[PDB]
Amino acid sequence: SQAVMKDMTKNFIKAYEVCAKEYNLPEAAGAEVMNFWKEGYVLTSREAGCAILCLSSKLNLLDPEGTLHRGNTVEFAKQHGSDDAMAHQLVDIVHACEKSVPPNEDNCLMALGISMCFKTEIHKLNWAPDHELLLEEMMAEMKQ
Repeated sequence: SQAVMKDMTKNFIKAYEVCAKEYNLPEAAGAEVMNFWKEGYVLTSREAGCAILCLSSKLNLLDPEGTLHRGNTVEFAKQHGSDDAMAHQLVDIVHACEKSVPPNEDNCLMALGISMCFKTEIHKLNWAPDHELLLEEMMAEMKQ
């Protein structure tokens, strides 16, 4: 199971509208979160980070320490047909992602940084379903 990684992102934004109302984010935040699906052009904004941050606290599918809980990761993924081993490895690359994303003072900014690099890590392992997307991220690095 690989396509499940994308469906799991859609499942996480299923409560997006509820969360936008909670954190009182502008409508622009919705567009900024979806702008990350654009290819090579990926913006960063505090509002996009706060949307991700609020969803994780809305459901608390994390350890109370604010670290990704392994059980919640495999369970939330299995709702869309994951393999547990694949979903468990996603928690391991979140630790690797800390090298690429040092902490940020604002929790929204840290949330967004880790969220982008979470894809970059699975892309560099070549394990992601979108081979042309991971290939482009590595080619764009060579283009500059």
